[PDB]
Amino acid sequence: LAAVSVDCSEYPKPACTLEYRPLCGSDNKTYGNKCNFCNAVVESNGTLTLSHFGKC
Repeated sequence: LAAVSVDCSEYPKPACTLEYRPLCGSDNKTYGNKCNFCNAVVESNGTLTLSHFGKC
């Protein structure tokens, strides 16, 4: 059933309303939203990507 990835080939967005609910990047950083996550991704050029949703 496990499927733990995301769909951020359109990020970065210019701004965001912090949701809260957290992830953990593959950069040794938790992310306070999808926004700071995927902004990390788009910067990464695909290499960060999601370790897992929720905090780390």
